[PDB]
This record gives sequence, structure tokens and C-alpha cells, in this order.
Amino acid sequence: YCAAFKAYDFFDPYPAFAVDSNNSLVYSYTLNFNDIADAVFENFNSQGYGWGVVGGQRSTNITYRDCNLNRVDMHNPYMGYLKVLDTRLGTWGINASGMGDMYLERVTVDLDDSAHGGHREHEGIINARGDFGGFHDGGLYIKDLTIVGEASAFEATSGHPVALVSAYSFNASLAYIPESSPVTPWGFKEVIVEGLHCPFKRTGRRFNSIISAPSIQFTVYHPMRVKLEDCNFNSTAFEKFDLRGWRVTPYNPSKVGIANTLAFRPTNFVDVKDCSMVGLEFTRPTSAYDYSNFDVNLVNVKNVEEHSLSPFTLYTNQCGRYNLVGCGLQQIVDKSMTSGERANRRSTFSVTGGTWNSLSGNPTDITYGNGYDIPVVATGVMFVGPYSQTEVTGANLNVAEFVQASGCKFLSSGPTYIQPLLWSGAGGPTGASANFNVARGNTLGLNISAVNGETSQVIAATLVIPQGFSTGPAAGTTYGFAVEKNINYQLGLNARSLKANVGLVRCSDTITGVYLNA
Amino acid sequence: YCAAFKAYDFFDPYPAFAVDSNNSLVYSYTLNFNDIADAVFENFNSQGYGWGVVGGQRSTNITYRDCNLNRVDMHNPYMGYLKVLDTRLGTWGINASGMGDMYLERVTVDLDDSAHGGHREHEGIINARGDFGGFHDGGLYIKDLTIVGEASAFEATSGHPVALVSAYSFNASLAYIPESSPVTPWGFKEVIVEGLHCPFKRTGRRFNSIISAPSIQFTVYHPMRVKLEDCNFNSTAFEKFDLRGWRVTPYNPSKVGIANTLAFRPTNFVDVKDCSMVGLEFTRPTSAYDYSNFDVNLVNVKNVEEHSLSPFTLYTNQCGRYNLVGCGLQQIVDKSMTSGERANRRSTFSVTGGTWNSLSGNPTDITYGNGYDIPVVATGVMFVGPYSQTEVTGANLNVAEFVQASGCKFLSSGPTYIQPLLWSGAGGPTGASANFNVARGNTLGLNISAVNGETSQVIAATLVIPQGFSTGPAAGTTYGFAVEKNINYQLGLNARSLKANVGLVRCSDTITGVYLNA
Repeated sequence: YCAAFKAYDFFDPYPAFAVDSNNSLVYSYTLNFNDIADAVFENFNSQGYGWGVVGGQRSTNITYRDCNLNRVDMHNPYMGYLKVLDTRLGTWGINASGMGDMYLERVTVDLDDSAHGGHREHEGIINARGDFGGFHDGGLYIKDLTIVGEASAFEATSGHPVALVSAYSFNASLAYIPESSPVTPWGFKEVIVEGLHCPFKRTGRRFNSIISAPSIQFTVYHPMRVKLEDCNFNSTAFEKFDLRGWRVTPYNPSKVGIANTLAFRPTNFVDVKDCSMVGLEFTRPTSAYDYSNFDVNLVNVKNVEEHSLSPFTLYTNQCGRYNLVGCGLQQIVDKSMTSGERANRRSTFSVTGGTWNSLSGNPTDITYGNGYDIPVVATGVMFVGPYSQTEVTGANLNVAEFVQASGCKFLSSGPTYIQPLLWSGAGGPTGASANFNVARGNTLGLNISAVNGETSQVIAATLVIPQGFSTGPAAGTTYGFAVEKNINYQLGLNARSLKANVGLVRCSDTITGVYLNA
Repeated sequence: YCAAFKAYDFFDPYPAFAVDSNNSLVYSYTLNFNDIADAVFENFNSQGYGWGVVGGQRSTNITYRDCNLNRVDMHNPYMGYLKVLDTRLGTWGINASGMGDMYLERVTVDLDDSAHGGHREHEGIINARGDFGGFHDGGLYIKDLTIVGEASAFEATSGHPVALVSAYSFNASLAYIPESSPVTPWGFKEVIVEGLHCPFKRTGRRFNSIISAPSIQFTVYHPMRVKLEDCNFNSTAFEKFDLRGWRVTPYNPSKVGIANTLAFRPTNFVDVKDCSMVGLEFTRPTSAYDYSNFDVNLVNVKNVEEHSLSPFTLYTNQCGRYNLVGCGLQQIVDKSMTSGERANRRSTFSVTGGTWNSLSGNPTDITYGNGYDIPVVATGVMFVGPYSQTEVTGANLNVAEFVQASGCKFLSSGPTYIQPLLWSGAGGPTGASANFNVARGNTLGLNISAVNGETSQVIAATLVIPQGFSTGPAAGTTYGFAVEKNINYQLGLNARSLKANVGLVRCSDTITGVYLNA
């Protein structure tokens, strides 16, 4: 019951290490407060092994400045604001349920936890309270967060590293939010991270998940908006967004099943800008909880560290709309590596600018519904990979089928640029057999060797695949001087929804090759 | 006449409430100063109803930290810097004419003003002095601003809520800048806002205007550059940029009438990024002051709250260039809802990526000059709305006429995608009448039923509308095997600047439908 005060340089050489009869850690505090308002703590010192040194309850407008503590905690929720400025933290991090906003600025976290066996109450660095339901009805705003240490003792017991943000409940029948309550059970309402620095390299992934809920109680919602900027993870494996333990979103209360991502409103929003990671993965929830619809926006994303390759791959399992602007893309895979499930809904992909370097493989790996009804659209992109102008390679067919391109270039190895070859043979007046799929809207080039009675001429024809308003084939006509005749050609088409299957090549003269005229 | 000092921990339970014989508020101060330099004020407590508790004049390098005051003020301008950090403010906000730079970091504003009888000195939250001409020759930089309360009494007496930033004069004959003065009369030279939080929902619009000049004195210029980032307004109505009441820009001193926004230099710059609002409106000034040319960039703008639908609308009747990247667009309207006027100059619109969901209406509403000479260009956009492939709907014609699209998709309700239908009939050799406009550069698809003496075939043909270098029609030739003849078709064109009016449909065989192949 205190208000309008300030505390100062209390020095504790190391915190208390208290155990029970079974040699298991129990609670102990250096500072413990109830029912305070408008408080400032400055230059507190209690750092090391042991239980968290701070325990607070039911407070308002708390500020920590220039402190050195192994934990900052609030058991009962706070309200107003909670500010942590220029502070060094220990392995516990922050554990606070609240009805306000949390501010973090220039905070260092050290994760070493060897003296504790594998004991860890909450699986993340910034947490809500697991014995209060895991709710935080407010935003979280972070500037210039630094991570050191590894927390290897916890990993040996559990098998994975710690998460960044966690919000879940230990037992839904003991800690939850009742229906009549006026509290909205957001995990966190908003998460804004602006600048994450990891000075030391990590073999594996930096975090188990960006936002985590590793229980099966389903008490709180996934955050409505997540934004990451200038985050350098400095790791050798992809980071992931795990959405497998969250309550059904309040944007879809009637639980309407979604068939196409554009036929329903977006429920969650994610923005990643100028971040450095090897890859990103989205894993959908299990059935009876899979009712979300994401809206993902990626801008200038690649890997900048020299210990790995530059292009990044995007794994996705969840229905949503994906937009990429100026990224160093490698591959788009419509499955989750963690679980293995392919996909069950139609999504949308749009790529603008940048480089698409697939290294040694195909640009895409999409199999849901054989890939029909999945619109991958690219504009002004430079494609690098195993393409060829003289042989029909796997990457040639993959890009012409799954990607609709306009104003794009292709380069395998050499100093110059090439046109991928899709078919080779002799398409005479009777027709030659063919079997390859091409996305509608792409432009194909035909190399034709026309001959009159005595003279001959090489013809370069250009053909556009119709969009699917008709069941007719793709045909055209052109003229050639020095032969004094018209050249007529036609490709037979079979309907494949968004794509078309070419089954017969026919021309009045001989067609020798079909190319992707990007 | 003081310098190099600091003041701490003054506590005032509530400010003075002083009136006059007519029961109206008069001035009273807790802290008053003039001619000071290098001052720090920390942990000052004076919060509540009454006149603002700080009055300052002619100072340099002032800092407020961890304070709780109902106003921060400077009557005579300051110089150097003015810093407000980690401070809670009352309904008065900040009023300061300046010859320096203003910084704000982690500031909360409470807007409740019930005890005052709807009386406000200035109409915004951050204001320049109205009795000094309303100038601030310098920049304004804000980080993490929080708004609570409503200020309902002022709205009741005046009809609209407060603005965010205000700069104007009460009387041009008493408070102004003479022509021989070396002061540049900027309202604010630059405005940067990064992070605006409004935890409580508002029915209506959060602010009357972002930058406001609600007088008719015309003493100061509109800000040259305005930037908004990560601002969640949390309201159910559109926000607006009101450009009435500002002195004519110094970039156009001869007052040259602009005609096409590309034949004159830009004069003002606006950038909005990762913000959340239902809509945005630009209102042009009245004649004798309408000589500006705006450059607007919108990146990833949509509504994320659960109560107001996602897609956002853009209203504008001001001359300028508009670029939208990865936005959740709903409609583009070339009018101002506040005033009702439509437009008088030619503007430019460019859309890249994202979704264009028009719900149950048309994607565009453009009327100035019948829409000719207004180049709306789209690339890689997913169009959602009331489109059809078996009927000619209004949205089909609207999107075919007003938008030049390339690599775009259309979806109304179903899991699959459609091609909008523009015309139905029987286009034989004589020709069938038609009346519909289409922007030049769009690609059209024709479904042709070709019949020879005994055989028949369905033909799919694509056609590109010429750009206007010539006056001829759009024609083409294709071939059909199994009928052993060529098919010739032609669309008669009537010139409408950037668009073309189709008047006649002609074909040697029968044309049954014309579609938008885009």
C-alpha cells in the first residue's frame, strides 16, 4: 500500500538458492510488493543462480531503470504500464500477466541455467502467468533486445530451445477466464519487435517458436498482429510460427470452414521486414481448432551471415495470403517440416522484384490439389537455377507450370541469359505427341522451320495461352517473306483449372521447339 | 535568468481552478519561467482540472522527465530542443511556438475535460501558439504516443473531436510574421509519428484531422513532409487530411495553375506505412489557395480490428501522385465526403500487389473528365467482388474500363477463379452493335464458334487493344484445324483519350462472348 516513491542502489552479491527435502528449487525473493502505484526502481543488483528475485502483485505504473536482476515478475496482473529500460536480465526473463502495455528498451538477456537441473516453469523469455490462464490483455513493444547464452540444461530435458514469447495455462480447470468475465483472453494482443541482436552464432534454430503455447489447455488467443523488424537471428536453421495450441479466433466465432483464403476475412496479421533468417515455417493447428486465415507480408528478407547461404525458403501449411517484395527467395514449399502434413486449403502467393535463386532444385514444391487453383504470380524477378535452352530439365517444367511470370529473366551459370526449353521434336501438319502443363497467361515461343518449293526461312512465333474462358486450343498465324505463304500453328489444350495441359503440337510447317518466352 | 540546474519531486495534490466574474477560466501557474538555459525537470506532480500549470518563455534546451502535469507550454518560442520523455499529460497537451526541434517519447495523454465548459484554447493535442502566429520553424518527432479519454465536452459544443496537430492564428492583424523577418512561417517543418496506441474503441473518427488549421487567417504553410508508421487509430470511421486554411506553398511562389501533376514539381510529401484505419481522405483547399501538388505513398495499409471490416477506402480530390504497395484496398473515390466537390485536375494511381476486395460494389468511383486521362494501373492484384462469367455485371464493366491490369485474378464466391464477361451476342460478318469502354493496354478474349461446310470447332482468340498511336480498329487473324480455314475478327474503336469505346463486333464466323483476359 505504497505510492509515489523511488528505490535505489540495493546491492546483493548473489540471490538465495533454496531447495526442499527433494533437492528441488522453491521460491525466495529479494524484493516483494503488493498494491503499489507510481514506483521507480533504479540500480538494483541481484544477479545469478536461484529463484527469481522479484515478486509483484496488483500494481500500477512500475518502472525499472538501469537494474541488474535475474527476473522481473508480476503474479497478479498489473495495470497502466510496465517499463524495463537499460536493464540486464537473467535466465528467467519476464513473467507478467497484465491489463496494460509492456515496454522494453535496450535490454540484455543471459540464458545460462546450468545450476538448475532442467527446471523451467515457463518455456519462453517473455511470458504470461501459467497459473492465471496465460492472458495479457495488452500490447508488447520491444526496442533493441540482445540475447546471449544458450540455456542448454533446459534443452537436454525437453529437446528444444526456449521460445521468445509464450502464453498458455498449466491446467484449464484451475486457471482460466470464465465466460461472464469482461477480460478478453488475448495471449498478447500485439507483439512489436524492432531490433534483435544475437552476437554469437547458434547451430540450430535460435528459438523453438516465435510465439508458443506448448500445452493442450486452449485458454487464450494467438496474437492478432505480430511485426518483426531488423531481427538478426544468426542461426543455421529456419525459424517457425507454431499455431498448434491456441483458442479459436474471435474473428470466426461460428467456426465457418474456409475453402479459399479470399472468400473469408483475414483473422491474423504478420509482417516481417529487413530480417535475417535461413527460412520461415507456418504450421496449422489440429482439426477442431483450424479456423484461422492469415495475412503475411514479407519485405526484403534474406540471410546475410556468411556461415549459411543467402536465399531463404518459405514453408507454409496454413491458409493465407502471402506477399513478397524484394526478397532473396529460394523455394516455396506447401508443407510443414515439423509435422509433415501437406495442406488442405487454397492460398495465394505474389512475388515482386528481387532474386529467385533455387540453387540446385526447383523453384516450387506444391502438391495440394496437384497445384491447380494455386496462383503464384511473379513480376520483374531474376530467376537463377538449373535452367537450360538446349535440354528439357526439371526446373524448366516446374517454373512454366507453377509460376506465371511477366518481365522475368533466367540465368543458369553463364554471363548471359537464356530461354527455358519445354518441348523438342517435329510438329508437322498431322501433329506430334506432347505432355506438359503450363500456367495460363504465360507466353510461349515457337521455333518454326518453314519451307516452300525451293526456298526456306526460320520463323520465330509468339503465342499466348488463353485464360480459360473457352474450351478451344491456343492457335495463331503468321507470315513469312522469301516463302510467300502463311504459317499456321495450334497447340491442343486440356482443362486443368488454373493451368492447361498441352497434348498435341501441330503446324503447317515443322515446329522444332517450344520455349518459355518470359 | 537561470542556467544549469535541476528540479525534483514537487508535489501538488491538484492544480488551481481560477475563474472570473462570468465563471470562465483564467490563467494560473504552478511553474513559471523566462530566460533559462539547460534545465531538467523531473518527477513533477500537478494533474487535474484547471488552467495549464506550466508557462515558459524564451528558453533553450529544456527537458521534462518522468513528470505528471496537465500541460507543457512555451508562449515565447524556445530554441535548441524541447524534450518530453516518459511523461503523463492532461487534456491540454503541448502548446509551444518553436525555433528548434521537439521530441516526444513514451507519453500518455488523457483527454477528459468534463469540468471545463467545452472551452479549448487550441483545437489539437500538439499545438503552436495562436497568439504568436502559429509558427514552428522546426521538426516534430514522436515515438510511442498513447491516447485515452475522449474530450466529450469540447465535441459537444463544437461538433467534432480534437485534432492531432494544430497550427494557426487567432487574428492575422495582431499575430503574424512580417515579410522582412528572417523566420520561415512553417506550421511545422516536419512531422514524424512512429507508434500510436488507442486501447479503447471509438465510435466515429479518432481525430478531426491529422494536421489542422481551422481558421481563415492563412498565416503559416502546411508541413512539407508528414510520416505515419505503426499507428492503430481503433475507430469506425475514416481519418482525413484537411488541407484548407494553409498559406500558399513556397514551392509555387508564382501561383502557377497545375493541370496534370506530372508537369509540375511536387510540393508536399506524405507517407503512411503499416497503419490501421478504415479509410483516408484528402480535401483540397478553396480557390486562391489551391496550388499544391502532393506525393503520397501508402504501404501495407488495412484495418486489423475486429469491429469494422478489413479493406480500406481512399478518398481524394487533391492533385497528386498516389502509390499503393501491398495494401488491402476496397475502393478508389475521386471525391471528398467532407465537402462534396469532385476534382479539377488530373492525378495518377498505381497499385502493386495486395488484395482489392470491393465487397458488393465497384472497385472505382472516378468521374472527373468522365475518367479519361486518369491512369489507374495495377500489377499482381487479386480482385474479389461481384464479378461473373455468365452474366454482364456492373463490376465487370467498371474494372474493364477504369483499370489497366496485368497478371491479375478474379474471384466472386467460389473456390475457383473466373474471367469477367463484357459482351454477349452473335457477332457475324455484318457486325453486331455494342457499347462499352475498355482501357487501352488491356487484353480481351473472344469465344468463336467456327463452322465449315460440315465440320465445326470452338476457337479461343486473344486480342490486345492498341495504345492510341493510330486511329484504326483492333483486328486479328487465327487459324483452325479441322475446319481448314482462317478466322478474321475486328473490334471497332472510338477514341476517348486513354480509353477506347467499342461500337461494333465483327467476325467472319460467329463471336458469342467477349471476356476480360487479364
